[PDB]
Amino acid sequence: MKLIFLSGVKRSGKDTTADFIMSNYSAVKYQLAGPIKDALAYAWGVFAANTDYPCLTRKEFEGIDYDRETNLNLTKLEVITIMEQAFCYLNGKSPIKGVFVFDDEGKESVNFVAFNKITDVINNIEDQWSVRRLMQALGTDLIVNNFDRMYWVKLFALDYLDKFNSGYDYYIVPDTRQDHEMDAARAMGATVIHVVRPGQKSNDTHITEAGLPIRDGDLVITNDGSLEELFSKIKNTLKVL
Amino acid sequence: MKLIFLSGVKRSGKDTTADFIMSNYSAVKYQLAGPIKDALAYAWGVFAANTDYPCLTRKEFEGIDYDRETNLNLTKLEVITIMEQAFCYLNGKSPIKGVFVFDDEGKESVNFVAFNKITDVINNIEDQWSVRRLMQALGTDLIVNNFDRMYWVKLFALDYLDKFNSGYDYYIVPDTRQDHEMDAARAMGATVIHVVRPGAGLPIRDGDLVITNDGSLEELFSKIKNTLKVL
Ligand SMILES: Nc1nc2c(ncn2[C@H]2C[C@H](O)[C@@H](COP(=O)(O)O)O2)c(=O)[nH]1
Ligand SMILES: Nc1nc2c(ncn2[C@H]2C[C@H](O)[C@@H](COP(=O)(O)O)O2)c(=O)[nH]1
Ligand SMILES: Nc1ncnc2c1ncn2[C@@H]1O[C@H](COP(=O)(O)O)[C@@H](O)[C@H]1O
Ligand SMILES: [Mg+2]
Ligand SMILES: [Mg+2]
Repeated sequence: MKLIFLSGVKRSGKDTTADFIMSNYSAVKYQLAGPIKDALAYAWGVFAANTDYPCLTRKEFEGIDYDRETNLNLTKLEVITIMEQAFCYLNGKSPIKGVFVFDDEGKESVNFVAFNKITDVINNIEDQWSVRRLMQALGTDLIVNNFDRMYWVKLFALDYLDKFNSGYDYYIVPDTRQDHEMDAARAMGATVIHVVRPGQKSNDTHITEAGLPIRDGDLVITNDGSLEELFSKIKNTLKVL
Repeated sequence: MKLIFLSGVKRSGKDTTADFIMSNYSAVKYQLAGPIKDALAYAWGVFAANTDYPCLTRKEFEGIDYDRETNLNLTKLEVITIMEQAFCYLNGKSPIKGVFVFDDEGKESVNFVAFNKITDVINNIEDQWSVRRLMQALGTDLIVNNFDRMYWVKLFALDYLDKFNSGYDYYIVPDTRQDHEMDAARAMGATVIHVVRPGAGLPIRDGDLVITNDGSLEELFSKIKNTLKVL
């Protein structure tokens, strides 16, 4: 099995490569942001539970025919509430450094110190709450920035370890957005492929919306033409490996 | 941080190699069996409390001025409760596939299938229960063979990633004893270094480094220094 980490800003063609590979080769995919979406979909269902709030499922968090920028009109309090349930869920996948979960009959809650950082981080955010802003808050503003910088790479490793000895030719991680995550991928022998559109950028100011450095060893597919030309560049990059 | 997995049989000089590196370089060390002894020591205190049993600290589980070959005279029934407690300890580190721990008023317990699975496994162990056997029972008869082949490597993966930005030059895992675990180690980018004596061990695959311990300690030291130079 070969471990491939793709890198590319929004609309660079990185997403097309990902899809080209998944359908023309024996490949298994792992999204670093997978568990983030899972944790939110579970937290939502718990929040919106017996409310009149829109029912948002995993498919909506996946953005499948749902716009994730759609303002959800949430208050910082609701959001804190959601973030706390998301944590309870995740703590169950893999322990988050400094978080404990307590139970009061189906009512899970995080320890005060962790509840306090969530509170503090959220109160400082003045953006509007979209499915997209909640993903960035959970993943980056909270977890990476304040609890465990390597948490999403860690859940990745647990998946990889269950899968490396299977019959797939490739194992693809398409959504890495932080440099330190690329660093771990590289330490682990991953082949990093950057899909680049000559002089281009993604409209998001999040650091999860910016472009990662090409370090040596990194391969690069320059998407400066037709789609057929992208497909050839991809077939030829992979044949190299 | 260079990830190194050491391989070698008893007396090959593999342990001497782990020591010399720990002593001479910026390195951190991780034992795949660490958690096994931590959970047994945890599950022990809990059990040997109730009873009129000896006191086994984490320092004896380590074999620190204690013989782990020693028979503790345990019933298959006490071994099973011990094991169920160790599973409760472990599950808090990383979920063991198909295990759920429920609190029973200051009594965590494992779901019934996991519980029964432990019962059947412990029930066919016709050996006498020493510390050394509790470790294999826990580590291999139970977890590796019946719950998750890769569970001890998973725990390593979590600690390794944690120490990732720590400024250590090497991360050494010296106690792998199973080949499937070395495969996992190679899938994570580890360099495998075997320490062999001239004239039944883990296989030497292509890409693995081999240090032949054929001379003096100091010749062994020199081979190590030059091997680390090349990674
Ligand atoms: N890969 C990754 N995504 C993150 C991280 N922290 C937060 N995210 C969020 C921000 C993105 O807009 C979102 C990606 O969702 P998606 O578009 O479905 O792949 O995940 C992180 O550490 N890594
Ligand atoms: N590396 C490794 N060690 C294991 C595994 N299962 C059990 N062990 C234990 C049994 C040995 O007695 C022990 C070594 O402990 P020690 O003597 O404290 O260094 O490793 C396993 O899957 N991998
Ligand atoms: N190449 C060597 N030359 C001389 N003594 C050695 C050599 N390698 C190992 N030793 C001895 O072998 C012992 C056992 O090896 P080990 O437990 O595998 O580390 C050590 O404690 C050393 O004193
Ligand atoms: Mg909950
Ligand atoms: Mg317990």
